[PDB]
Amino acid sequence: ECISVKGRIYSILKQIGSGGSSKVFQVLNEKKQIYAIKYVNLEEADNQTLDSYRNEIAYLNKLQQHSDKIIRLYDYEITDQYIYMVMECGNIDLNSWLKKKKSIDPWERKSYWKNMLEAVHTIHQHGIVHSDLKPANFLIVDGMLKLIDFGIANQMQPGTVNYMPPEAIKDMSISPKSDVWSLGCILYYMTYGKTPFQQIINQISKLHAIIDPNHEIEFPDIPEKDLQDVLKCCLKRDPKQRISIPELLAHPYVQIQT
Ligand SMILES: COCCNC(=O)/C=C/c1ccc(Nc2cc(N)c(C#N)c(N[C@]34C[C@H]5C[C@H](C[C@H](C5)C3)C4)n2)cc1OCC#N
Repeated sequence: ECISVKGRIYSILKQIGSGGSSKVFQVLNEKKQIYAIKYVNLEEADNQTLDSYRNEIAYLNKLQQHSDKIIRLYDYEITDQYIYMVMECGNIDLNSWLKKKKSIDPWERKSYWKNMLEAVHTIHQHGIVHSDLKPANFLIVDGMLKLIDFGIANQMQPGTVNYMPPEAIKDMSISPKSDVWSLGCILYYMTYGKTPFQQIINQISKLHAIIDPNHEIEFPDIPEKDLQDVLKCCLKRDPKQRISIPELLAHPYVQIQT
């Protein structure tokens, strides 16, 4: 019914998501303004997963000043029992938006890709690599994409291996380039309606398909030949050959309108 956070009451409307021991609510303040509270339950959690949330919050704070493409954290309260994070509510997560609309607008797609690049770039500058970027990681706030988390704390549902970079699958016997791949897979979805490996059902085969160069990824021709080069370059299996964020920010597809 009600939640306190640093001397401010918040009335719960609905629940949006749930995870290991966390919940994301949609709440109203006294002035009937809409927000989102991330609630975490610490009473049950390991010591190596308590400090994940500590890092998550610390970095979420650190990075407010540095970009408006990072989700806004208004205020937070943290004990040994719980965590409350007052954040933006927004309209919809990107994962739930790729499932709703079938035909994606080119102008809107570019705009989102810009946001994504900016947000990821910003975190890359402060030495963080979100080694697990999904569309679930982005929120829409009035036609503007915003990054929700840095993939330090555990992910929530309202789990796929699609966006996983080859080098990560190879790391069984991190680089900023790993996020470029994941971003590649996410822009692919926004272009060809699916991820570059969505059709493959078996997991051990799909992982092999990820690392196997002899598996060639299809790039069907598009009116935007610029978008095609981006993904092409984002999905290079060699992280040394893959395109960087700063290169992508200097790319025709981001910097030039039709
Ligand atoms: C079974 O049906 C449940 C789905 N309910 C909905 O209608 C919500 C979609 C939604 C989804 C997210 C959202 N905004 C936010 C705002 C935030 N500040 C955070 C955080 N942290 C967040 N995180 C999640 C919550 C759920 C689990 C995951 C993925 C996604 C849904 C976004 C993290 N989402 C606002 C949203 O819009 C609310 C409305 N109407």
